[PDB]
Amino acid sequence: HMLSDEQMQIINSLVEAHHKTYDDSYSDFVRFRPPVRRLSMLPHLADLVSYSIQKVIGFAKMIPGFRDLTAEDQIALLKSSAIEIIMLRSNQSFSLEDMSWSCGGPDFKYCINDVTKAGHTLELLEPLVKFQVGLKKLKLHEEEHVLLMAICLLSPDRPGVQDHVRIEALQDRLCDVLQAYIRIQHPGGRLLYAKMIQKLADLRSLNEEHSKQYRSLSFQPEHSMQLTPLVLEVFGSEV
Amino acid sequence: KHKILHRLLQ
Ligand SMILES: C=C1/C(=C\C=C2/CCC[C@]3(C)[C@@H]([C@H](C)CC#C[Si](C)(C)C(C)(C)C)CC[C@@H]23)C[C@@H](O)C[C@@H]1O
Repeated sequence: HMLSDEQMQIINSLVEAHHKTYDDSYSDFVRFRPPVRRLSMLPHLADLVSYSIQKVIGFAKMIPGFRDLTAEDQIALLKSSAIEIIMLRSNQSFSLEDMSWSCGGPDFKYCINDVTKAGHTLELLEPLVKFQVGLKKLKLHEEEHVLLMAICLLSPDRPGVQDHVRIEALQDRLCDVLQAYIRIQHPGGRLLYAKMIQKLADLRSLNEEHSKQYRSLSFQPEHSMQLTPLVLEVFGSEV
Repeated sequence: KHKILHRLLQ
């Protein structure tokens, strides 16, 4: 009926890790190659994604126990979850009012059309936007948002993980935190765990489609040359 | 391999 000391500690360091890697001022965005509105927006969104990958790596290194996995597992976890964690963390700038991601100025407001001009087809965008709204409607507590990103990152069922048992144990402890938090701390949350765990299933499908689209870009050098080294390493198929 | 990721992972 009450979170343990060990639970509240996990939550505190998860929240702090997030606050240290997500800057609500978005002032770093002015350093990206500017947005243009052929593929006008691929330079700017490639930089947005590359920069966000670095933040996600930074968050991951502060998840309890992630750092004590092998470097091989850390990479395996990161290479397969980065795009999902980006999709999750982006919900913090998504607006149901605008149906867009609003990051400061009108120059870093990303419409659906902005993302088609970076290569995406509506068969990736339609479920991406649908996913942001259902997640936004979930009205998650900050504690929950961060738990969910950490649970997503610590999935043992990803291509290439080795110490499967250890990652599952980490992820199990985080789920128990999440369930306890929702029960104790979230009025009317009796249905919320299930909804959140469904959002993880949605992220897998988004991952699948998105990784197909990545493949078609990366096979055209005139577009892959517009990506960043971090992006190509992380979304690339090297093992 | 994963030169940047290793570095970033410290
Ligand atoms: C990134 C974040 C933010 C917004 C996220 C957005 C809006 C722009 C388009 C993005 C990036 C999608 C797009 C489909 C991702 C992709 C791809 Si891709 C491998 C085919 C390519 C184009 C080469 C990068 C996925 C998430 C989308 C802002 C802030 O909330 C921080 C957060 O971190």
